[PDB]
Order: sequence, then C-alpha cells, then structure tokens
Amino acid sequence: PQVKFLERPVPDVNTLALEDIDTSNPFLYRQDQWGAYFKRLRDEAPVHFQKSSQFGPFWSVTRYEDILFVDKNHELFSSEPQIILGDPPEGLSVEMFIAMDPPKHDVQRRAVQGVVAPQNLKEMEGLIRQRAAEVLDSLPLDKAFNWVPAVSKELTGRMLATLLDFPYEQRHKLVDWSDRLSGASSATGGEFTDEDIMFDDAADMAWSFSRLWRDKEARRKAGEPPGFDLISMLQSNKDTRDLINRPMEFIGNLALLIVGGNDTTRNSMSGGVLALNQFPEEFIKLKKNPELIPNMVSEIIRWQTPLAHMRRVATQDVELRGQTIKKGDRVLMWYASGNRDERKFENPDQLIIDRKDARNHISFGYGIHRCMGNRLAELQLRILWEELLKRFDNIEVVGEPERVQSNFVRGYSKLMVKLTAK
Ligand code: HEM
Ligand SMILES: CCCCCCCC(=O)O
Repeated sequence: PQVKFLERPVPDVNTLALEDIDTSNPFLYRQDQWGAYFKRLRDEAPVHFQKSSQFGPFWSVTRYEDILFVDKNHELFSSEPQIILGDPPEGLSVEMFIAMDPPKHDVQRRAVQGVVAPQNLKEMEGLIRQRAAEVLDSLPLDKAFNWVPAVSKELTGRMLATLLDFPYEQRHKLVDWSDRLSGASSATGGEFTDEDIMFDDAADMAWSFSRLWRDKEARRKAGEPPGFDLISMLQSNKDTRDLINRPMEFIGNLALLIVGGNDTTRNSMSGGVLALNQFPEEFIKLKKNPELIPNMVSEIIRWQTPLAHMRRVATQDVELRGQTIKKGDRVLMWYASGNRDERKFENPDQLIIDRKDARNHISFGYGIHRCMGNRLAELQLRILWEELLKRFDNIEVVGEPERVQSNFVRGYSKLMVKLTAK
C-alpha cells in the first residue's frame, strides 16, 4: 500500500516528548534534522520504541555499541522477512539472501561471493579505471554541472554493467530497476508510488537476466573462455550451473547485487565531493598526501553512511540497555547514528581523512550480513579519487545540495560542481 509522503517542516526535536520522535520520517536527512534527532536519542533514549508511524511500531537503536550487539546476534534479531522498515509492494516481493537467516543465507552468499573477491576485482580494475577516465575526461571546466547524473550515476551504471557483463548500452536499466525497488514509498518512504511500472521492471528484469544467462551458456558451449563477470563465474561453479532452474534465487540475488551497489556507491561518490568542500583543509591535505586516498574512502563512507539503517525482527524477548524488545518487534539499527556516535569517533561530524579508526565505521554493518561488495565499493571510490587528483586542482561545490526523500537511502539528487584543471 503506497503513500505519497508530503513534506511538512520537521519540528525541532527539543519541542517533542521522546515517545513522539519518529525516525521513519523520510525528510529528516533532506531538512538536516537527522543529526539533532539521533543525538537526542543516543543521549536520552538509545533503545527507543515508536508505537505509531506510517510503517507501524518500531524500535530505534542509535548507539554504535548497541548496533554491533544487534547486527552480531542474527539468532536473536532475524533478517527475515525484510531488511527495510516497511514492506515491498503487494505481490512484488523478491527473495534476496540479505533478508535470509542461516543456513539458507550462507549457501546463497557462497554461490555469489567469488565475483567481488579481491582476486576477481584485480581482473576488473583496468576496465573500471578506463571507464572512469572516459567520464572524467568528458566533464566541462569552469562551468557548474550536476555531478549526480554526470559522474556518480554514470560511474555506478558502468560499475554494475562491468560486474554482470550486462549489455553496456542498456546499463541505465540496472540503475532504473534498483531505484524503483529500494525507493518504494511502502518500504523506505521513497518517492516511488507507481506499482504498474514495478510489475514492468519485474518482467523486464526476469527477461533480460534469463537472456544474459542463455547468451553466456551458448558462448560457453561454443568453447568461449569464462570471463570475470558474475554469470561466467556462476556457470563455471558446479553448484550454480543450473541456477536458472531456481528463478527466485537467480533473479532475487541478481536484483540484490544491483540494488546493493546502486545508491550506495553513487552517494559515496557524491558525498565525498561535498565532505571535502565542507572541510576544505582535508582536500589541501589529500593533494599533499595522495597516499591517504584508501583511508579517506573509509572516512567518506563513515561520514556519508549511504544506508541510514537496516531492519530486524526479534525472534524472542531481548533485554537491551534496560528495555525489553518483544518477540516480533521490528528493530532499526541506525548506522547513520552509530557513525556519528562520539562514544566511538571523537569529533564524529568532522571529515578527518587520516582518522586512524575510520575503517571501524558500520556503514557496511557487522556480522554474517556484512556488505558483500565492500571491496568493490572501496575500489570504485579509490579509482575515482586517483583519477580525479591526476586531472583536477579544485572541485568546488556551488549552491546547496538537493537531498533524496527516504528513511533508508542518504543520497543526493543534485550536487552542482565546478572543476579547475591542473
Ligand atoms: C558505499 C557502498 C556500500 C555500502 C555503504 C553498503 C552497505 C551495506 C550494508 C549496511 C549491508 C547490510 C549489513 C548488515 O545487515 O549487517 C550490505 C549488505 C550487502 N551489500 Fe552492500 N554496501 C555498499 C556497496 C555494495 C556493492 C557495490 C554491492 C554489490 C555489488 C553490495 C552488495 C551487498 C550485498 C549482496 C549485501 C548482502 C550481504 C549479506 O546479507 O550477506 N554492496 N551492504
Ligand atoms: C543492501 C541493499 C538491499 C536493499 C533492499 C531493498 C528492497 C526493498 O525495498 O524491498
């Protein structure tokens, strides 16, 4: 049941009773209230029950420490049946291993893990660097342009096409299908309300992925050598040779990977540019010390936290910081709060590119569901920033960033950038 969320000014959090703070509001990030809202919960109600929202009753866990406890304890806090606050559109549910408990989760993850293993990422690195070079060489100088479509959306589309060996000139479909899956109003308070186009996406996605399998199956029978892409790898491994005979698992986990990498990588790419503009000393420091890029990528991902939360269901009664979460209660782990928790990160709101524990961020989560594409994400941002510093002396954000409506995605729709050449 899809709802067109209407933007009302969000109240100053100090003018509310604790019981009334609703973190499911998808305009908290846009209106720059998320910070104050999460600070007050961290300090006064770090394990907080909201009895009423558009999405029903849910708990918010906002302290770094408590997020680790919940994320680690998969047996107490199930990932089934969903991993977002709300529900997917009626009859348009997709079986992803992210929304799965062991042993089933482990089997499906093992089947697909190899594609983003550092060994296989080495095979792709040259192509990802080349496709990055092309886009950056195409950008206008001394002219403000929208970074989101031009670089972030573009590089992300290419990344997903590279990974799947998807028809390169149909790569916009992977972004479009991903946006409408993860941005459904019913799931995340996103802007997407049209369920007809979502049924179209399901048909278009099941067709195109079944086609890509058959095309690769033919080239292999024709004796062509297996490539570095996911379908090649799945067709090589004997467990996943007949994966097209498990259509739920096949389309589900293919959809999971594209949803997985889409907004996440894009908003990391946009977020990084903004973070270095709001903290101009960090950019001066990055240019003098470009060996900081790897750690900066960790700090950008901590600072952005592209996915605000992940949801779980208590499998039994669980005591947590003096609160009793009841069997069946929905629990949000607010990673966006944990990565700003001064109990872990001194000066948690500042971008510090040489932050020595940057890598201890929880943007990828923690435990058996820790991000499968972490290495791919870090690679793409490292590559982006290596290629940027080669070409550009300054990256100047102009005007105000426009932010996406969601309680799940922390993203940008517009980020106006002026480039200066070296
Ligand atoms: C900045 C980029 C990214 C961030 C911030 C991110 C964040 C996350 C988070 C928070 C989880 C779940 C953690 C948990 O429940 O404990 C996750 C899982 C996952 N991510 Fe990512 N991710 C990113 C990039 C990617 C990319 C590029 C891919 C694939 C190409 C990907 C694929 C996945 C998959 C498959 C899972 C499910 C893991 C499992 O359930 O076993 N992610 N990611
Ligand atoms: C880690 C990426 C997985 C996000 C799943 C969102 C799909 C839905 O809204 O049902």
